[PDB]
Amino acid sequence: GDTLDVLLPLRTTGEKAPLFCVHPAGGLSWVYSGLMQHIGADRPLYGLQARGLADPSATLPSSIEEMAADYVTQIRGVQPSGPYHLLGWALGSLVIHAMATQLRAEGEEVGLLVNLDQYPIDRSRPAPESQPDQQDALRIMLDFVGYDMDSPLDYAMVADVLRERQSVFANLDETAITALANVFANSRSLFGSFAPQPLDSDVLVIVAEPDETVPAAELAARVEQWRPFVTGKIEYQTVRCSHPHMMQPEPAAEIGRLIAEKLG
Amino acid sequence: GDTLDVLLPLRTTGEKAPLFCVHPAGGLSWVYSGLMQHIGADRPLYGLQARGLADPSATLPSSIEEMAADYVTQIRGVQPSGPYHLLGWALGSLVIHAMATQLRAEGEEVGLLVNLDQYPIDRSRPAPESQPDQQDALRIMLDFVGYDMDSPLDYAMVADVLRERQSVFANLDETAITALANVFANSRSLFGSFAPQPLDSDVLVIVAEPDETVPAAELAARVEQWRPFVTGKIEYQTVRCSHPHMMQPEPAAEIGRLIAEKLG
Repeated sequence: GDTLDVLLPLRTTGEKAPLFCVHPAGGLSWVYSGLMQHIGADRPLYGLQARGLADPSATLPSSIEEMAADYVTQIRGVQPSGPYHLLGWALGSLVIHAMATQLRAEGEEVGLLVNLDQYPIDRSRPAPESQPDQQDALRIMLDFVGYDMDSPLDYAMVADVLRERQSVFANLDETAITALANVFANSRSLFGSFAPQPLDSDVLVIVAEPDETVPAAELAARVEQWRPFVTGKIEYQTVRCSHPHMMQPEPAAEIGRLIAEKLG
Repeated sequence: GDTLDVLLPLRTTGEKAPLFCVHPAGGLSWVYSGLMQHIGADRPLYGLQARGLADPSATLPSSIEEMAADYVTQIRGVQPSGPYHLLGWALGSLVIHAMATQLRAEGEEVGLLVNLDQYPIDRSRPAPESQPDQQDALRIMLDFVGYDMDSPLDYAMVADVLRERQSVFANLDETAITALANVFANSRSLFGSFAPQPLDSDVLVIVAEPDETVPAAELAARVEQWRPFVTGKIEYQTVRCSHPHMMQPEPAAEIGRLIAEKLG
């Protein structure tokens, strides 16, 4: 069916402008469903999913800018105008920045911008800390169908669990599994080539920080790493979880209610 | 077992200096077995394989410079002196370049440098054609056990063929198969951060060119792309195959005999 489409219709019904959510390195946006309960029931909600999944013969984007332009066209087949509201997670945030750059430069209004715990890259000697991690990409997948993390992940395992827990992932075959790994390999080469342009909007970073003994200033200083690319306001909010666990029910509820608060 | 260890003993017997072959992006060096028939039977042959295979708990190298230092120590525990003979294929070639500068700067003698169809990277907009391709990494594996290609590849298939055709790949589990995809993901983020230093040694490039209507000057011009990193001589030789097919019997015979000829 339409499991692996580039445009993922989580909820088309709705009066108010839609919120577009772009995938992490992994490339699937089904994980963003966890916001639906907490963002306005009058809000459409669209996932954006990597090329190379629905079609493994497809030439993957070779730049985040190319990827972003792909996704702007999709969200604009949904939304012709209005304030486009963007959410990303890890590489997604790198994508919505380019998109909002692209929209702003072409006269479109960019509204809400929500970045999920992703910070700028030294393309000099790229940090593994801030570069996409396969096990996290797996942990994000497992969380989507609520696997109990208290039991070194592998694709075959994540698959059967997904294949079983949600039967629109049944018929996700050994082809797709490799296209998942192929798409994720591309994410990392998209890190450390991408140089965000300055963005004249306000943005909202969700800081994933499970250590409550971490001083608040480091949370502001971490988020302020975006200052060469934002001349608007840089607002930030912390969920109490590690990077791959942000769509778990607690952070997803904190995140989703925070998205609604502003979109209202 | 010893299947996925960093130092792969393809042949330990031999009084003459050993040849060290570093893996492609895929990370496995078993494919270099196909030279054994054509390099002198008095020549040790060692494979160098990626960390994170034998142990998927390992922290991968974050730079080719670091990976190269890992492998230099490995090849130095085999040969402590003499002229160090390096072969690489795609990403491996980038790695033997780094090792060679690392040896040269510490007074070691570098001898034979054989680079298999890999050319330097624009780190600003890295070309996907000179970046490692997942399907190519799988075709390299299929070839190792001589799969007849006249039939969009997936990991689970490549593994079963390896599992059957060669029983030292039995017990190659779903963990390792993911560890392969994880190792290959690291390969591409290792491209485009690697800035080779100048190398005062002679290098020999094998140009993969399956199109014979291709003029000869363009093959010298292609190889000369290494000129900012080789102040010593740049010799080249063309096998009539594409990039992932370079260890098939025909090209492996040409390549192995060309290695012997020089080492004699």
